[PDB]
Amino acid sequence: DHRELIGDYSKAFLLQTVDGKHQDLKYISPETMVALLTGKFSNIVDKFVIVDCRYPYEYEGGHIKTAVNLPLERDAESFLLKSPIAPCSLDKRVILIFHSEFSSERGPRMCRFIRERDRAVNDYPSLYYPEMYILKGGYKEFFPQHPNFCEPQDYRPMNHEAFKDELKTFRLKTRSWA
Ligand SMILES: N#Cc1ccc(O)cc1F
Repeated sequence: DHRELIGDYSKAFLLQTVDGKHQDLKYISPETMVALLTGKFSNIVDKFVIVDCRYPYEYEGGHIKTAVNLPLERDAESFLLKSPIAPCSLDKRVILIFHSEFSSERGPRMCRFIRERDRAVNDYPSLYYPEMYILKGGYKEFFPQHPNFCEPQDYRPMNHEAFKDELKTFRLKTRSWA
């Protein structure tokens, strides 16, 4: 493999990656996301979690099948790290995939946060989630490519004109803002 090792330096990244703006994070294409969902890697990948970092109204308007909605850092931390999601075989992998609407801000932010927390609760260099990816282009790019991998088959942007109140309501539940 022509890249660096995963975060606990145990092995190479399994998935092919594409360029993304956060140069130190690994991005995957919609096609690769589908390869996971269709079990192309089932001999090796025991579990993968799709972490939809968008707000609940966005998720409710259409999300990737099997995805979990964890927009608040405190909830992502509880869900992922209170009782870590472990493979059922020592030989097999657990992978996290983070995304948001464009995977420009919210997805990458959550990915970095989880790494920070994972490091904090382990003896270096061990990690619960050494292998994490960002879905390039987020839900906005995924839905038009693979609508039957989504439910409902629709797309509700964060800035949807009918959801301005819902955006504000959610923001007021966050731990920090500028
Ligand atoms: N932060 C962070 C972080 C998350 C995943 C990764 O592969 C590398 C990183 F620096």
